[PDB]
Amino acid sequence: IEKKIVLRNGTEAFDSWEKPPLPVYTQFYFFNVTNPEEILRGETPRVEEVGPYTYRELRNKANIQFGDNGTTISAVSNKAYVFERDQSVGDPKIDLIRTLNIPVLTVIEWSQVHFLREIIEAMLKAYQQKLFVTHTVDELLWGYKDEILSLIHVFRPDISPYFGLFYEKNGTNDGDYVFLTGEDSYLNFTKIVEWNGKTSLDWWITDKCNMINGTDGDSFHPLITKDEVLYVFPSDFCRSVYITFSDYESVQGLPAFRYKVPAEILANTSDNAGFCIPEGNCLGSGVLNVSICKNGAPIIMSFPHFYQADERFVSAIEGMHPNQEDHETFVDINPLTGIILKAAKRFQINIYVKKLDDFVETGDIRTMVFPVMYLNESVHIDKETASRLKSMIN
Ligand SMILES: *[C@@H]1O[C@H](CO)[C@@H](O[C@@H]2O[C@H](CO)[C@@H](O[C@@H]3O[C@H](CO[C@H]4O[C@H](CO[C@H]5O[C@H](CO)[C@@H](O)[C@H](O)[C@@H]5O[C@H]5O[C@H](CO)[C@@H](O)[C@H](O)[C@@H]5O)[C@@H](O)[C@H](O[C@H]5O[C@H](CO)[C@@H](O)[C@H](O)[C@@H]5O[C@H]5O[C@H](CO)[C@@H](O)[C@H](O)[C@@H]5O)[C@@H]4O)[C@@H](O)[C@H](O[C@H]4O[C@H](CO)[C@@H](O)[C@H](O)[C@@H]4O)[C@@H]3O)[C@H](O)[C@H]2NC(C)=O)[C@H](O)[C@H]1NC(C)=O
Ligand SMILES: *[C@@H]1O[C@H](CO)[C@@H](O[C@@H]2O[C@H](CO)[C@@H](O[C@@H]3O[C@H](CO[C@H]4O[C@H](CO)[C@@H](O)[C@H](O)[C@@H]4O)[C@@H](O)[C@H](O[C@H]4O[C@H](CO)[C@@H](O)[C@H](O)[C@@H]4O)[C@@H]3O)[C@H](O)[C@H]2NC(C)=O)[C@H](O)[C@H]1NC(C)=O
Ligand SMILES: *[C@@H]1O[C@H](CO)[C@@H](O[C@@H]2O[C@H](CO)[C@@H](O[C@@H]3O[C@H](CO)[C@@H](O)[C@H](O[C@H]4O[C@H](CO)[C@@H](O)[C@H](O)[C@@H]4O)[C@@H]3O)[C@H](O)[C@H]2NC(C)=O)[C@H](O)[C@H]1NC(C)=O
Ligand SMILES: *[C@@H]1O[C@H](CO)[C@@H](O[C@@H]2O[C@H](CO)[C@@H](O)[C@H](O)[C@H]2NC(C)=O)[C@H](O)[C@H]1NC(C)=O
Ligand SMILES: *[C@@H]1O[C@H](CO)[C@@H](O[C@@H]2O[C@H](CO)[C@@H](O)[C@H](O)[C@H]2NC(C)=O)[C@H](O)[C@H]1NC(C)=O
Ligand SMILES: *[C@@H]1O[C@H](CO)[C@@H](O)[C@H](O)[C@H]1NC(C)=O
Ligand SMILES: *[C@@H]1O[C@H](CO)[C@@H](O)[C@H](O)[C@H]1NC(C)=O
Ligand SMILES: *[C@@H]1O[C@H](CO)[C@@H](O)[C@H](O)[C@H]1NC(C)=O
Repeated sequence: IEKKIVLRNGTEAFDSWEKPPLPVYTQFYFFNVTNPEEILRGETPRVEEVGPYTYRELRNKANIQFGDNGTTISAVSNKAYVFERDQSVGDPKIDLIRTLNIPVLTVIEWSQVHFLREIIEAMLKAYQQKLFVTHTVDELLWGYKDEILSLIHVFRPDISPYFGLFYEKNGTNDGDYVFLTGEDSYLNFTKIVEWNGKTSLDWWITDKCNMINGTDGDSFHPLITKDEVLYVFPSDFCRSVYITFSDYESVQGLPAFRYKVPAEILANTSDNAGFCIPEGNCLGSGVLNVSICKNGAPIIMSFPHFYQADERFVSAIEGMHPNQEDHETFVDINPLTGIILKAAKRFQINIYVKKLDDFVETGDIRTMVFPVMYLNESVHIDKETASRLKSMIN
């Protein structure tokens, strides 16, 4: 019965893997900074939440190649974002948001450790730059031209003048994956054996932290059980995470197990100590330093409103109001199929900010992990895809 779900050009699992039937949505949430100058002079930051802005993902797998014997498959996954205005607050082309000036914050990082050179820091003093900027929502995620980057682009053309959170992530696959089909065992269904041609991460300080575990997270192995733990590799998150069983749900007419991301994942603990790039020093519970993943930028990952995290971070930034129900990330999956009936996946992007004497752009600013944006990656099972799926046996 389990044999029905494998990835091979005959099965229905494949056609639904190749072109996933269910629509998937990402909603974007920005924190609009209230007191920019007051922040620079050392006062507590205060933000206002702005969102969502709704984009429907267009998902198909490409460059599908076939296994050693029958046991492996490899491909890339192209996701594109199609904006839905009526499910969003406004038109992100018009709508404005004020936050940290991120492009300059990285080159400043690039000043202190030299990923490009210090002393071309000159461009910073030649052209006045602000640590807080205003750009349309469309601009921050889909890209805009920065004036510092534009100059630096002249001396070294490899660096792009364009900054964006999601810049050039429309329509493109991340990474080359090779995947384990269900032939050796169902348990290995859509497991990640290797990514980008390397089967491990080189980013993290220990052997265990650097492992690539489990599925990409958009599917699971059939015949799931309440006791076990499901590993997931979120490429964009720069590491692998697992989920623990929470409660029993009924989506549609069908059973589901609710798995959640346990607070342990981003917490400060001796198992997690490798996620500190300096070793013996990491920032604390509930935040991760994802810098090496992103071009040397001082970018911190956290859950929305710093949920599942030390509350000293929550205190530092006004307007952070973490609650479980909204900011948790959960997966409701069908025990038999392992198919995902409903889920919501939520990460937050933070930027590390501190006063530097070498740069007056930073003023007297407090040392803190500063919220820019978080997102809900969500999926719900349609009511006629429910019953065709509920048509089993056979
Ligand atoms: C989130 O996560 C991020 C990563 O994911 C974190 O990012 C990390 O942040 C830490 C913060 O501490 C940072 O560590 C620092 O690194 C500094 C940079 O190190 C490199 O550069 C220096 C200096 O470059 C200059 O080197 C000499 C001159 O000093 C010259 O010969 C060089 O060519 C170059 O000079 C050139 O430029 C000038 C112009 O400026 C020209 O005029 C000149 O002609 C030259 O062209 C180097 O010394 C370093 O070398 C080390 O590392 C390489 C790696 O390959 C080794 O090969 C090398 O042997 C050496 O290794 C060891 O020596 C250093 C000696 O400083 C020791 O620190 C250590 O034992 C090394 O293992 C690098 O090439 C660095 O300067 C700084 O250290 C300073 O402060 C400490 C304070 O204790 C002092 O003791 C030192 O003496 C230094 O003054 C510190 O180590 C990481 O680099 C950074 N990593 C990444 C990947 O980003 C981020 O922090 C995190 N965020 C949060 C919030 O947690
Ligand atoms: C993707 O992720 C985002 C963010 O997590 C979700 O957006 C949230 O959606 C939830 C519902 O799924 C919203 O929750 C509702 O908020 C309403 C507004 O509450 C305000 O008003 C009350 C007092 O009236 C204040 O106390 C509060 O602080 C707010 O200022 C509530 O009225 C709703 O309450 C109803 O449901 C709850 C359920 O617990 C009951 O307790 C209530 O009695 C009542 O029945 C509810 O709390 C939330 O506001 C949304 N937030 C944002 C930022 O948009 C998306 O839903 C999620 N999924 C998708 C598909 O987008
Ligand atoms: C996030 O916070 C920032 C900072 O508070 C905020 O940016 C500001 O938005 C307001 C609009 O909400 C901008 O004010 C407008 O500026 C233009 C250009 O000068 C004017 O034409 C506008 O005047 C009209 O405004 C009303 C109608 O729109 C009328 O009452 C009025 O008579 C005029 O017709 C208006 O003054 C302001 O320029 C920006 N400020 C900065 C620094 O960007 C942003 O809107 C916030 N985002 C969200 C989603 O709330
Ligand atoms: C991301 O790329 C996709 C793919 O082109 C865009 O989706 C299309 O957008 C056009 C509007 O220019 C419309 O025809 C539809 O919304 C999409 N086309 C089809 C055939 O579905 C999407 O607009 C792009 N988004 C951004 C932010 O660049
Ligand atoms: C990847 O998976 C391996 C095992 O599947 C994890 O290693 C285990 O970590 C736990 C920590 O509680 C230890 O008790 C086990 O002894 C470890 N097992 C093995 C075989 O090493 C590893 O931590 C996972 N890493 C990531 C990043 O998900
Ligand atoms: C699956 O369907 C037929 C089988 O020959 C073929 O036209 C198609 O290219 C196959 N696809 C893959 C990825 O093998
Ligand atoms: C696939 O087969 C079984 C199922 O878990 C296991 O013993 C084996 O190690 C799996 N292969 C890989 C590469 O994980
Ligand atoms: C992280 O944990 C270790 C051991 O539990 C502790 O020594 C260190 O102070 C902690 N740091 C933070 C920021 O919580």
